[PDB]
Amino acid sequence: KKYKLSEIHHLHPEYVRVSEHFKASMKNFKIEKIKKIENSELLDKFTWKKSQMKEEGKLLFYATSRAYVESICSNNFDSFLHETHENKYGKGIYFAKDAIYSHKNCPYDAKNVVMFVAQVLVGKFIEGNITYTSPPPQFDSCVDTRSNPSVFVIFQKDQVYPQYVIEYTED
Repeated sequence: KKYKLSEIHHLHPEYVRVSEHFKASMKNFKIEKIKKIENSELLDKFTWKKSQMKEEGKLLFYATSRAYVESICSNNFDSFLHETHENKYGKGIYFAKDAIYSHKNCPYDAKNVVMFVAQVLVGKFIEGNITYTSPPPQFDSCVDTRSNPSVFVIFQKDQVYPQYVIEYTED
């Protein structure tokens, strides 16, 4: 097993911060649990890539089925296996600035949905294009818009570290 998941108590400061970030857009919802992911092999790849890119992680959202938790936590997000978003901005993994975007676009029954939070290295971004299977040269990600970027399309696993899994329900 490549990873460990650990529940964070709801009064721990790390839970509070993750919850505030989620609730910034997820108004009508309560958090049932937050677990932190540790996977040293994924973390080491991400740390190296961050240094290479000259970038800092940003926490972005990714809604999926509970069925994929073990796979993502051990092997990272995979465009082919995982991605449900329509190809609007390129054939990569679609991360959201706002949790509600990932929530409302997820195709799974609410009883199956979990919200990942991932550290993502976005680097230099450009508007995406449906014909892109990688960003243009000198860009590291694609977006919906450069002036209000709210979806980030990532084409390499080492730009991502799965960090938290959030279980939530309507409230």
